[PDB]
Amino acid sequence: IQKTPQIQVYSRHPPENGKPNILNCYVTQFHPPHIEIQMLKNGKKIPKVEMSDMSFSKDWSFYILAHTEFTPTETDTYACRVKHDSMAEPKTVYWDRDM
Amino acid sequence: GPHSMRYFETAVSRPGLEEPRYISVGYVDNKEFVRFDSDAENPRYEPRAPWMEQEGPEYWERETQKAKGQEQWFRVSLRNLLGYYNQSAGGSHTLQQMSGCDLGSDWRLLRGYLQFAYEGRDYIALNEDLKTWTAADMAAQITRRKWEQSGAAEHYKAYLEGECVEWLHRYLKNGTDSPKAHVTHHPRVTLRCWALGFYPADITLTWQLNGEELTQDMELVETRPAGDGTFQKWASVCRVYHEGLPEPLTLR
Amino acid sequence: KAPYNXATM
Repeated sequence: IQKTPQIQVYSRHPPENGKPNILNCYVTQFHPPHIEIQMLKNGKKIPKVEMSDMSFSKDWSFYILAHTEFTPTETDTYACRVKHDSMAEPKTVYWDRDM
Repeated sequence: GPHSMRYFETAVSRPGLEEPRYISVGYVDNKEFVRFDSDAENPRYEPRAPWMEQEGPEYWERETQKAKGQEQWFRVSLRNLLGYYNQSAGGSHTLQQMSGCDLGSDWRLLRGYLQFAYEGRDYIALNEDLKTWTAADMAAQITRRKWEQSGAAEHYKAYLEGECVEWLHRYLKNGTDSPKAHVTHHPRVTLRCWALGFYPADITLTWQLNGEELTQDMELVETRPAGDGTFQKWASVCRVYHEGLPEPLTLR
Repeated sequence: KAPYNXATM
């Protein structure tokens, strides 16, 4: 059976403008493992995105962690775009400094 | 305290290539410390940990030779399983294996694990006794009859009770952050309790202003990694319980 | 140390 990914984007620290940080894109609960992940910065993809090795959870579904260091600014938006078989088109999730 | 070791092996056949891709990842105390990937420069077992780099050259040669063995083992079974389920060419399939030892404070084994899964679903598993097998599909009956007639359990039991618990001890003799919490006040009002920068992922949040725990609504997210060896978690609707905490936190 | 399976499936 195939499982659509669960994507969630979040910061390491609570974002304050002027401070380094890590932007995270956590993709979980998917199957089969073949998946494409890209992090966006105002629609432009972020190069040099260190991404976790892939392991799988106790329910056998796969998860993978996408993260990059960054310094957030209050006008710019960051997003994560994910490509999987179980989805028609790629799904994009925007980071919000809220919750 | 309590410790553990695990090996998550994965093999995926894809329509388009002849040999399936095989990955093996090792974990000491739920932290990755070594990996193998048949898609690499030329595949081998590389360290993924700071404290693992001091292993002898003979160590990586035996481990890489074993991974070549598992690779083939996964290539044959993957072909065997197409027949057990009357599948034909054209699809993608996954065989997964999870093995490891949980040992306790006395440094003796508590429970070993040996479990397989096909197409993400359970296939066959060594029980807690290490002697019998649990199989759910009728296709896995052929396998259980084969393995229990060829003494597989006793071999796996020898690894779990022997090599596993011995080497995990040697790994640990070569090498605990508590969470800082905040609460988000934003009215829509819903309250959110954040727990950040803790290790290990053992965390537990709760909402009781009236002294009673809450599960009506009370939206939670499961612990997720930060970009470094820590983890975070928040809860919606605040005592925070952690193994590093001498007393659970209180914030409102 | 990684395991090492005996009989195939």
